[PDB]
Amino acid sequence: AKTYQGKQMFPEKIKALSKDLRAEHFKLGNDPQSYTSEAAAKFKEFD
Amino acid sequence: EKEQKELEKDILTKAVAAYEQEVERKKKELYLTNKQHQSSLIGQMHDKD
Amino acid sequence: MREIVHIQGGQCGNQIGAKFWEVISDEHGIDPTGTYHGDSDLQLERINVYYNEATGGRYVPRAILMDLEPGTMDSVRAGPFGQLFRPDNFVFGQTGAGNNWAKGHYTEGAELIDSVLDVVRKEAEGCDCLQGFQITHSLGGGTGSGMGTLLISKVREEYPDRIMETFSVVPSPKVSDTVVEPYNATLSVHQLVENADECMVIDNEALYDICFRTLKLTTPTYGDLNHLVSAAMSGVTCCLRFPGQLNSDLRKLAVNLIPFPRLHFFMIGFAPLTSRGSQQYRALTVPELTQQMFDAKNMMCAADPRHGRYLTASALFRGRMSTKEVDEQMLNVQNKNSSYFVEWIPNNIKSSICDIPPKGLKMAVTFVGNSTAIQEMFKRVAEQFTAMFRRKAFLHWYTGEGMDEMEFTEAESNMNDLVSEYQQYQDATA
Amino acid sequence: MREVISIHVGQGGIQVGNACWELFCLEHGIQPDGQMPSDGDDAFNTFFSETGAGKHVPRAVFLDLEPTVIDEVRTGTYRQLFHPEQLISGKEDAANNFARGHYTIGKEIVDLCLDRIRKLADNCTGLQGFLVFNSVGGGTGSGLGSLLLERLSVDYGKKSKLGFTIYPSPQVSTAVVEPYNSILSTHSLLEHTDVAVMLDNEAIYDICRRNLDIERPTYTNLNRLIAQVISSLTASLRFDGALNVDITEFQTNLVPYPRIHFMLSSYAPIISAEKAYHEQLSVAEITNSAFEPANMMAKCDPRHGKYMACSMMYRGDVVPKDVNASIATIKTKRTIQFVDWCPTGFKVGINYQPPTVVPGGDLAKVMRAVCMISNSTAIAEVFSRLDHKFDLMYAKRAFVHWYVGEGMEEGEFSEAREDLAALEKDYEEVGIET
Amino acid sequence: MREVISIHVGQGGIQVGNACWELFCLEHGIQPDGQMPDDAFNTFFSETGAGKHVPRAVFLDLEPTVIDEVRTGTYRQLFHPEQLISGKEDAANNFARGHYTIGKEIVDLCLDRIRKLADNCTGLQGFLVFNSVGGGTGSGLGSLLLERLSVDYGKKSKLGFTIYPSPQVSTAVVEPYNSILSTHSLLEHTDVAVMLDNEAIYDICRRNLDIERPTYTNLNRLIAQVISSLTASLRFDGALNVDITEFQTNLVPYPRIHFMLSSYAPIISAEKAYHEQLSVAEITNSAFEPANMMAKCDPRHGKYMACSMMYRGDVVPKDVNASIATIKTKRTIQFVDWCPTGFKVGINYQPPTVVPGGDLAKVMRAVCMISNSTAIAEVFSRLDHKFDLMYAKRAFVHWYVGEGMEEGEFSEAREDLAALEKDYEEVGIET
Amino acid sequence: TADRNKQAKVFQNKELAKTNFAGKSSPGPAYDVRDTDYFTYQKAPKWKI
Ligand SMILES: Nc1nc2c(ncn2[C@@H]2O[C@H](COP(=O)(O)OP(=O)(O)OP(=O)(O)O)[C@@H](O)[C@H]2O)c(=O)[nH]1
Ligand SMILES: Nc1nc2c(ncn2[C@@H]2O[C@H](COP(=O)(O)OP(=O)(O)OP(=O)(O)O)[C@@H](O)[C@H]2O)c(=O)[nH]1
Ligand SMILES: Nc1nc2c(ncn2[C@@H]2O[C@H](COP(=O)(O)OP(=O)(O)O)[C@@H](O)[C@H]2O)c(=O)[nH]1
Ligand SMILES: [Mg+2]
Ligand SMILES: [Mg+2]
Repeated sequence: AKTYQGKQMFPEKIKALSKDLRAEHFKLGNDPQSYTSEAAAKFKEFD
Repeated sequence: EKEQKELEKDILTKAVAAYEQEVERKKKELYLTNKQHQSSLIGQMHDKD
Repeated sequence: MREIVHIQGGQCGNQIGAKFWEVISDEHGIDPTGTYHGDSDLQLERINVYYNEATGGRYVPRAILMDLEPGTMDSVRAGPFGQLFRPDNFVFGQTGAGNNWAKGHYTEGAELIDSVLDVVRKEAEGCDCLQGFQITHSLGGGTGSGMGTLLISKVREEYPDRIMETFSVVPSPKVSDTVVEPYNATLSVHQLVENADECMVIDNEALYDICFRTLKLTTPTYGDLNHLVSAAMSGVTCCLRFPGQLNSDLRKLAVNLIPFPRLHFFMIGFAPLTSRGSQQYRALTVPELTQQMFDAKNMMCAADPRHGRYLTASALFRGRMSTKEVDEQMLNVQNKNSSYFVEWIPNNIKSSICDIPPKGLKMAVTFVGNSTAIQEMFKRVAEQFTAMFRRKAFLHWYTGEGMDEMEFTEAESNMNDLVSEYQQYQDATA
Repeated sequence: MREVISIHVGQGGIQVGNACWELFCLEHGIQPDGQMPSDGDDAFNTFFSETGAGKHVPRAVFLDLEPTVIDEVRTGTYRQLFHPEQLISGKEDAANNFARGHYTIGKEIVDLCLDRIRKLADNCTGLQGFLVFNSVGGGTGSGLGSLLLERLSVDYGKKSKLGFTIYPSPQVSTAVVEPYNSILSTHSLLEHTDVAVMLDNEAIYDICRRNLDIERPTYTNLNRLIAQVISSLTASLRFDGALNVDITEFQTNLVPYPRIHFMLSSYAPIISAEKAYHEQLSVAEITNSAFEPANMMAKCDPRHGKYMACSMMYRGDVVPKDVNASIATIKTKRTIQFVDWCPTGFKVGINYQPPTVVPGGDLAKVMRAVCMISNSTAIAEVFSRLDHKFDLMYAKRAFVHWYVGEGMEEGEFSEAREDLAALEKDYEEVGIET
Repeated sequence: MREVISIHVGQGGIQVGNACWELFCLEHGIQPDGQMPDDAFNTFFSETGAGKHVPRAVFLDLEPTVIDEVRTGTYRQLFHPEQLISGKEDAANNFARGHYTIGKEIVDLCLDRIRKLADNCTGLQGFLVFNSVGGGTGSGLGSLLLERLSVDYGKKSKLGFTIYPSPQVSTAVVEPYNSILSTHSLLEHTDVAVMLDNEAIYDICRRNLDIERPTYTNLNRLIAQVISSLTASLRFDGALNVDITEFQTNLVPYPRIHFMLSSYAPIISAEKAYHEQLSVAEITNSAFEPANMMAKCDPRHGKYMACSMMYRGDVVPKDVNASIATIKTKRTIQFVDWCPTGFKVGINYQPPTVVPGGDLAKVMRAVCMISNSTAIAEVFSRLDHKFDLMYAKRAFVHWYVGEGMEEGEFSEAREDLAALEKDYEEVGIET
Repeated sequence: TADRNKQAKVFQNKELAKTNFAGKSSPGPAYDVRDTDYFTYQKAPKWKI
């Protein structure tokens, strides 16, 4: 009876670790790349 | 033609969220049943005791 | 048109899938919430390649999920970008084979793959005209290796005209994950070669080789590895989705790299992979693309590509670039390693150009080719397998579940036939 | 979507089992009163039962033929927790007479134990296995389980099992008749249990004295340390993980042949809050301590042979990178040599949940932990000494007469020695290189 | 428009009926005084036009001690005053007395009372007869009452909750005689009846209800529970109702074999009930558990013909349909070869209300079973041994010869038991 | 190509309680627990003349 007593002291860390494990962590080059067709600027309407 | 197509996004998202309440309502509501029943017989235990 | 579907088996394919769709959505612009917010107009031109269409404008990726254990999928089905998959789509088992190739291929697989074949059938045939399949699964994993490999067996039996794809990882000798890797791996290769049209191998060791050497990243994480697979694996399909200079389907690269009906293993590499600090100092230029792209320290495979002579090399240059060429560099590069190109196949490199780059890189390229250097990987794995088999150690499992030793010897027979028949061309001369 | 059933027969299992369940109970936040406090789902299903609302029924069935130990808990703090009628108790003590526990008094007891097990199994959806803890060095403890194992194996079919037994110390002993009871249980258990670990008590005696700095520990302190190990091994099946390891995926990577299924495990790190704060406890140093000769939880010297296959479990916030570094570090080592027929003997497992510190106890809270379960050739040392202990006393048939008085055939002891000797012959054979 | 009439003879029947009536009145909502504080009481109760509710009952007995307790206890105002026909002398375990000498003069009054009760009702569906076999007066008027009822009415059914004596625990010495004799008379005139041997209940009570020293007051309460569970379908609505008419068209494979033994569960005292979920799947498993079988006849010694089980509570039928699957798959209990499948089910809605100050606690779920198993032959044969040992040299025979019973009358009774034994053996013999 | 039977082995959610909790039944009502009250209360004493 002496050894076992109440002393009862009662998940964001686990979620943070799970999200941490799935992060790419090296990002990429800061893209200045914007969409444009390779052969659309070559042919434009002429006056 | 797009107009009628876009007319449902409001309907379904609201509806599913509308149904989603039933998912949460029954679960919270059901717990009230046993608690009354589970708490009901403690008087029986004291009455039995 | 000429669209493809994705089926991932085992935990690896699932966890691997969780990132690819994360990358794919960003480029085409699918909102994880599934609606469209594209900035340009080209993004919706060929969006059918990897997607479908249903009511409300949402797009449902057609990624079949199949596993013999519940832990992995439910975990992925709740993280970020996890809402895209239709829960009605795909299923999974409740027991699991536990790294036992036999169990995942005969007992648990048989009772479960019947239902899965239904889901693949409905999805694939629905499209206008199926182009091929891409399957991701780690050979060394028991449940993934067994049930997944069997599905490929039945699949090719019903569409004798379609193509298929596989992205595989073989346990490098340095770092091992399951003491029972040899048995399932040796059994696995036998079934893959006979039917697998294209088999890509990426070695866990190299990925750790890549990160700690070039990126200079202090501490890596599984997250980094999946991207590296994600960056290149998506690369081989973009030209199938956007207009460009020279667009090539999944079949063309097949035509221009596989010499004979049996040798169908390639090694891939992605570039440029730069460290955080060296990004601004590094120069985006034509010479850097090709020079690094053939660098030994970049290929994601354990084999050193210099151990032999390349048979053929295929590249898919991406981004808006001039056209005098890297080809002249390719022409210049071809000779500069004269001893390293097998002579009896002149003009042993292909080129292709598409005009839509990945988010961030203004210029990038993906490498693919067949090289004799892969001979070492099977040799070392061959050495490992022979070790455990002479003594029949652990043999009770596979023998006690409906299999007999005769099959295991055959796996040794075919693999030796494959390897022994792979170096012959190396010494062949014209 | 999993479950498991816990069983204990005899005092040794009950005391640790009494000691163990505080660990499981404390982790999930279930207050001792059984009712959830104050007001992340399906995690508790791994070990507990839901009746609809409120308290939970631990998946345990305590058994014993002596009512002293059971009464203590049945009037203690944890009284309200366990099911009121699952604590079956006997009436007469076994008194270390093993023959008594298997044919005269044990017959009338197994009737309930089979029943109580059957009911609990019914409520399980995907039964994965069992945890059977019994003291081989005891009369009732060995006998009750041995009968229990014999029925169960013929009961369910091909189910997997795990046994965390407790063998008797080589030179320091509890009783005087234990050397006998050790061998007999072996035969009845050799051909029925898939996996059983070696945890002879003394090792913990030395371990506690060597690191924790305690000069006078009681049996309870031993009870806690064993409890953690169970937690470390089974932690994967209930929480999130980067690479899960299951109970059914245990003896698919630990038992080379159906015969040799006896392995020893060691635990680390163990350090108090009173000395830990002076070391970073980096993973580079932690793992190497695991293989140190003096930290083996089994009183044997692993250095005396080669290893068969080692499955080492971590837990905490360990990144997978370090595992590759550590494993590479181990192989290059010069003192530890691997058997010739096993190329790689590592199965890497990682779980996020860090061990929970029990206030007022010994273990403190740290952000790293690695637990290992390895089957190595060195275990032959324990078996050889047991036979030498056994053979002598039989020389003049001392104490053999009582075993005769309970209905045990005289030759019953004859069959026992051969199995060990038959097994004794087996152990060396697997050690010969090709 | 559906009702039922009860007939009782003997002290055991009197007490059991009293208990079942407290249960029934409390459940349906009738206060002890009989004055109520839609039309559901018609099934059992008769309207007075203005005032209380008149219970549907008629009692018989030859010993005034127990009945006189009724006419001075807490239920004085319940029953009709002239319907408690009580005689003067007691048979005292002399079965001959109760069937030829003292009961013959009383048979008249019971018939008149029965006819009067029948006249008022317009939708009678069956009868319930209670009696203890191992009693002098009990059995004696039991046989003659059944004979007269059959001969007067015809095909109208009859259900009887008889009680033969336990294999070892007994309260009389001549019970093997009157019990064996009762079998012959009742065989051709009782349609369906359930064994409720006394011995089992103590084990049933002692293990689960957690009472060291149960008394007959504890014993009786349960049987009332079985009657209520079986009957509640007739009086309240259900998703799949069961009518008393639909029992011995499904639980009597042939005109001979019609003995089915029943069990109840969960029977769990409230001190510990709330520590288990009482899951619908698990509640039904205890139904066929041998330990809870209310009759001391192991179901494991034989096959099963067909068990009709009527659920009661809030069971969602989807659950029930699954439950049968596990039991059928089980290889412990195997059904006879010629039987397709011997399950019929019924679902009720209301829970069992707990009698005040009782032991059994209320649970949201409850299922009661009524099964006829070939193994039931164990009880008939076992009583045969004692009867043979008795008649081997005719101890206690001399007191039945003078009472008016011919010497030969005992002989043919033995033959009937052997015929029943042979019939059980043959029917159990597979094709 | 999927027959109706064996098609329920697919796991949709935790609703398998009503159809899959019996997987390892531990056989069925076979074991005997009758008159096993010898362990909760003391036997009524039995003596000799
Ligand atoms: N490690 C450890 N072992 C214990 C402890 N208590 C008892 N034992 C072991 O248990 C053996 C004796 O058996 P018991 O624990 O008493 O229980 P049993 O195995 O059921 O047999 P009995 O002795 O008759 O009760 C001794 O040899 C001890 O080695 C303990 O607190 N810690
Ligand atoms: N179920 C139950 N049966 C009882 C009880 N008391 C007596 N019995 C049964 O009654 C039988 C003895 O006959 P009684 O019921 O006492 O008397 P009887 O039925 O009126 O017939 P006689 O004895 O001739 O007057 C015994 O064999 C018991 O089976 C009881 O409290 N509960
Ligand atoms: N890239 C990557 N590989 C992984 C990850 N987790 C496991 N692996 C690899 O997968 C192999 C184990 O496969 P496994 O999951 O057991 O296969 P399964 O049994 O079919 O699920 C190991 O050799 C690892 O190299 C991860 O998160 N990322
Ligand atoms: Mg003891
Ligand atoms: Mg009487």
